[PDB]
Amino acid sequence: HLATAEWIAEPVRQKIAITHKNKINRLGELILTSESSRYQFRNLADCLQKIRDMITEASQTPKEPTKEDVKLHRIRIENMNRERLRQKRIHS
Amino acid sequence: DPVENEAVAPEFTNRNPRNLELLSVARKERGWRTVFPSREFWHRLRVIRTQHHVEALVEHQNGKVVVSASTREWAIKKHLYSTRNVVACESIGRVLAQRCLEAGINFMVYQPTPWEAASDSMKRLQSAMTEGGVVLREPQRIYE
Amino acid sequence: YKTKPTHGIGKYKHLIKAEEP
Amino acid sequence: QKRREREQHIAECMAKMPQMIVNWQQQQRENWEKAQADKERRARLQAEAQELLGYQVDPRSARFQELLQDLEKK
Amino acid sequence: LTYFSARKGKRKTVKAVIDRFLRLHCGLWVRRKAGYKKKLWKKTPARKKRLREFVFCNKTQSKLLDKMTTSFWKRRNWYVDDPYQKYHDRTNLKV
Amino acid sequence: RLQYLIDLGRVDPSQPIDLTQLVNGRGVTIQPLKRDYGVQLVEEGADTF
Amino acid sequence: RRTPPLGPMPNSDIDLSNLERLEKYRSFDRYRRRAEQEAQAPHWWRTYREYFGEKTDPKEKIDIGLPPPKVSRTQQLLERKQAIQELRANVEEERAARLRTASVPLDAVRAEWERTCGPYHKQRLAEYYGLYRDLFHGATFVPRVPLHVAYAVGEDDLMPVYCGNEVTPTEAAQAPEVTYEAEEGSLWTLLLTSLDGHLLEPDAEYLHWLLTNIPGNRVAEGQVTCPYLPPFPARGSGIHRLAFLLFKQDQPIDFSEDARPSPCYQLAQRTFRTFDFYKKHQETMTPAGLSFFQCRWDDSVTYIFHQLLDMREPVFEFVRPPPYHPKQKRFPHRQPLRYLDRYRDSHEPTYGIY
Amino acid sequence: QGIKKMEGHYVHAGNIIATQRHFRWHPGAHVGVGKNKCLYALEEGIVRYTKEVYVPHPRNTEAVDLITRLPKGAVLYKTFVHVVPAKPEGTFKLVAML
Amino acid sequence: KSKSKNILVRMVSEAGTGFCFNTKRNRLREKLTLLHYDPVVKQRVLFVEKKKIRSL
RNA sequence: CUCGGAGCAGAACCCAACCUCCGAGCAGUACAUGCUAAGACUUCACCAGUCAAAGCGAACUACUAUACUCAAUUGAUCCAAU
RNA sequence: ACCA
Repeated sequence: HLATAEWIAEPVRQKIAITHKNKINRLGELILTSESSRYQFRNLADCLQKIRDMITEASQTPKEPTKEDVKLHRIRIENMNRERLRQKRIHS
Repeated sequence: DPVENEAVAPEFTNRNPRNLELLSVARKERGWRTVFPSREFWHRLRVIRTQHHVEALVEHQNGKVVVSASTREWAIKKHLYSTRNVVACESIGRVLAQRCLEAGINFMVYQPTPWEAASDSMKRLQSAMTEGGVVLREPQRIYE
Repeated sequence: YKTKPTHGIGKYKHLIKAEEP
Repeated sequence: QKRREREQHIAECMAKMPQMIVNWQQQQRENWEKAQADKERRARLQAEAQELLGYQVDPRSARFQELLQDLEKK
Repeated sequence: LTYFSARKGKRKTVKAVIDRFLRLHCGLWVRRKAGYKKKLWKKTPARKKRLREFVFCNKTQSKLLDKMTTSFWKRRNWYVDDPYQKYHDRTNLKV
Repeated sequence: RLQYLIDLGRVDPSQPIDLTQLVNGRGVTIQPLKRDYGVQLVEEGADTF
Repeated sequence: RRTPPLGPMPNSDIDLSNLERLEKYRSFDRYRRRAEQEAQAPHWWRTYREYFGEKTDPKEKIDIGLPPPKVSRTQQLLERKQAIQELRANVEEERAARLRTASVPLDAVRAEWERTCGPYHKQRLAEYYGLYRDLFHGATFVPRVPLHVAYAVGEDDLMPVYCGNEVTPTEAAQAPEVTYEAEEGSLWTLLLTSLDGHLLEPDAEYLHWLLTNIPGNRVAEGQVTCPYLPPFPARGSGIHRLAFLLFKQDQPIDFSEDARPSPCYQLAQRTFRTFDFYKKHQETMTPAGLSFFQCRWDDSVTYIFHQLLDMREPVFEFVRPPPYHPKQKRFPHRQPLRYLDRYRDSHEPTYGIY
Repeated sequence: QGIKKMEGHYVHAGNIIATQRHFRWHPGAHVGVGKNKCLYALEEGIVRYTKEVYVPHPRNTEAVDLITRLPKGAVLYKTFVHVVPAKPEGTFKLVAML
Repeated sequence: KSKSKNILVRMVSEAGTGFCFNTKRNRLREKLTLLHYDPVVKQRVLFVEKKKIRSL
């Protein structure tokens, strides 16, 4: 449960809840899964390393401009042309 | 006590004819590399220029016209001195670009001939499409 | 294919004028 | 040490490359301009012939090229 | 081939084969391609890449290379960090 | 294989286990003349050990 | 052996006796235009169209819409010609067009377009998006009543719905502002259906909104047969069509047996079939208006699933077929060493009996 | 050289459909051409051969010079080979209920 | 054999990576300087001709 | 005496002759003619030869491009030079 | 210079 978690700094718990919304279930649990090994040791080690990474990433707060992915370009254009059809109120 | 609202089929059927295309995962018709024009697109801009009129179309590779703008429309003709000069080509561009955004079409290919590509009338029609938001290159298909 | 009713559909050299120096 | 020594050499040589490239392109562009100039230079000499073809076509061009060089050297 | 040595009465290995081919424990033999270091300046990158592959031999060659080598060369080895270790056993192979 | 040897009583975990105990329990066969340098403990079976 | 052609062969109508006399396609564009006309004709040989073109039904698509308006072409053509003469009479317009500095007012073009070609452009666009295919099983209608729908975003902005543009579920959190031109005393019905959002049945829809017996254009006064529920496109399930349908009523109709409770948060009750709904009420109802947008998942859809619908948020993935490999051979002759990796299941070293 | 996959045959992506020295068969839908004029399948599915109108690329000078000299009304045809894709690109499957 | 127009020459990276590649040039032409992709530094850099490998 | 094209050998492929003909033992453009990898072709074996999606890097807005034009334009292993 |  990310909220109840106390070993994670409160600010980080807030930031994580945002950048990993899609890993939080209805009850508020952060769920991590690894299936890249036939050994449970090495799958759990990957699960814990993800938790250990989410925290490090949140606390760093990198502001570096990352290279734009291909799938993002399509959204940016699609997003740009949706605020172009946005009208205004007749009587402001 | 099964919740009825959570009765979800294992596979989702999306019948939107644009879903796979809007996801960039649909097949474009590759091939036809000894003939002109290519079919490797989802939508294309086709400009038909006649002796008296200018018509620009956006059609799917399947041949269905999605949106269209011609000087034969009274809505456009009533504001044009001439329906066959550069201004009409530039006007058809500005009109169709708006009808494209209102139809969700943001990307298409334009397949001009070498002379058509260099003409000022077409050079003005494309910049009217660019200014209107429509991008005249399509995103690449995602295979993986 | 020669045995097919569509044989020769790609014939075109008869439509051009013979220009053979 | 060997590793460091090589990495330093590459970073060293790679610090000069941006200037090396533009300098090289400038010399490519300069030579390219002389290719067109040479083409125009040759074309003029033939036009002076005024289609006076025949046997005295090969030596005619050579002597005029040398004559222009003499003025250029001076 | 030497089917019976004069000293030991044993069959001998043809050492030409050992210097050119790799035997995987499953019975496959791996070779380099002939001419992969010859006249690279006249070969296309597609051809050059084909020439750099490690490839398998056919059954006839495998049977031949098995006969030219003794049993020592077919034993399972457990070399540390063998680059080919995972290629020694077959997976999901039917008939 | 190590777990199996212990479960069948062929290797005694109450005492130190080295090469002599694995050979004597017939758990591994070592061939120094074939350039064996000993046993490598490999992970297969780690979940149930 | 020869088989005679099954019909006219190409280029047979060309008289090659007088070859030098015949005119030629001196141009590329001239040839191309004739070629594309030829590609469109029906042929007795096998064509790309046979194998790739959609197989439309032979019977014509039944029209179920309002009758076309009555217009006098004579009076229109006269007035239409008069107007152009006045434009061309002006010397300033000729100069801007000659100097390539003229422009058209897009607002006026749009305004007039709504009343002339709009309806027929909206029909082809709704046909490309497959709405008549799904909503009415192929029956078509021209939306001759311009329908304006806008979702209020913030306080000063509106988000129109048009025909196919994308509106987010957040923008469409709350019911849209709807307006249209209707005479006093007329009765209308407005529904919003998600064509693609259904989570259980592939052939069914969700009824997001239903307003019946609206008096004229006074939408607020219409009976709230089904309350408004924002679009909930599931995550990773792609883009969904959301279609507004404006129906013209011949008389006041009683929809008491099809009304949903307020609030309606049961997906089993919102299951809807527009073709079944209309077929039942076709005798006193006619499609008149059509607008629709596309909607994909956003964060606000989680709130709908968790709070309003009281369920878990379903997540989907686009799964591709597994790659093809030929049957593994005992001796893969000349294949590269990595041929074995194509038939391996695990990357971690195995050890067999040891 | 010649056809490797006749009408109706099932191909996997990459399958060489036909080899040729000159263009007897032209690439159609989902059929790529290699630099030796090799026709190969770009998708998985069924091989079709059809007769289509031939429109060259305007930059192909020799072919364009041909069509410009054709009598008005004369249309060139070539034999094309296609692959009708057998499977969809993918499916949407339920991966979670969170 | 006697006839010879082109020669094979080695082009060494000016990036100091030690990367080399071979190209043909006209024998009478001047020594080649080229902009070529160097995999070690993973970018296009200058290469200078150093040695004639052989005559073609 | 090796390699390509045409006929013989008319239409999937293959097909001999101290058979009939004509050619090749290169030039030219590049300098990503970089890497990598599904699936395939194949000169009746083998060796050798061939084509290629996707991917990574690049390039990039109107025939070109992750596989230049071109028909052949060619030589295994050992060994030698580095 | 010219081993294979």
